[PDB]
Amino acid sequence: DREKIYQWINELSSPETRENALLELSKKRESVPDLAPMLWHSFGTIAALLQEIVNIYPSIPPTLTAHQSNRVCNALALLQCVASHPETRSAFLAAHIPLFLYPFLHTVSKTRPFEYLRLTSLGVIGALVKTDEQEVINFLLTTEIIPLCLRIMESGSELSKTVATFILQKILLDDTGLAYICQTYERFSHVAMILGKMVLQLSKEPSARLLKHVVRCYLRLSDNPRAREALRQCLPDQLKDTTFAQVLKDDTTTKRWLAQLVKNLQ
Amino acid sequence: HMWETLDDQRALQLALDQLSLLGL
Repeated sequence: DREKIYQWINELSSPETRENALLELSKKRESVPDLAPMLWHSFGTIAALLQEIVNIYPSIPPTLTAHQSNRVCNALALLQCVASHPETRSAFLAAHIPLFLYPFLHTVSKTRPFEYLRLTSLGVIGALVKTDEQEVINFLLTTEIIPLCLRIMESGSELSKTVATFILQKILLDDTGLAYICQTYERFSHVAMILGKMVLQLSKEPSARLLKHVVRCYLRLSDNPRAREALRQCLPDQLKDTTFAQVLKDDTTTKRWLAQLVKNLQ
Repeated sequence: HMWETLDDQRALQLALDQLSLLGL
């Protein structure tokens, strides 16, 4: 296993062997707990994965094919493995590796190859915020992942919206993230406005999981006194009426969050 | 555009597998 992994790492250096090596290493993230430090400390390996990513920046008119996207998605999954490991995550952030993903979170291209990239890139960020570590939250606050998530939340696929909402939610759930978002009215109202637009869209194309994450964001915003006061005036009607009765029929948790939200607002 | 070849199926499966790690 370790033997194969070191071979595949070497085989990233030859174009003829590179793709197979990427795919095989990616397959080992399920079963090799020490894969991330092996990747991180093997000379050139992180750079090879970043080169995979950088190599398709010129593909963003959008010319990315599904073959190119699947290759890079495997590199990203390897980076996610590094992001998720406690021995490599801090160094991962210190090297600013998430920034290499932001072009894939930024592009508005609707092609399926960019959707695979977008989802996998969101997966890396989501793996970071899943830790709820202050270091992660604060890193993301200074690198402006928030407007990237907001743009996806408004216009992405239902699944991209869900992951991007999950990322913003984890930031809101942190006290520093909530205080940062509520520090200026413009930050808060950008978040509130985008959430309001998703609520309207959800009334037309319902998704129980996306609604759940949107509601959680609202509920957390209502912990902040200034956000509470704005939501007292601007909370979307759809969160208090029968709009989502059918979607909520079995979601005891969201209904309970919605009731808690309204109560907070008095 | 609804065409999918193997790389589409592989990349989408990979993406979903990555996201299933987040318990969404």
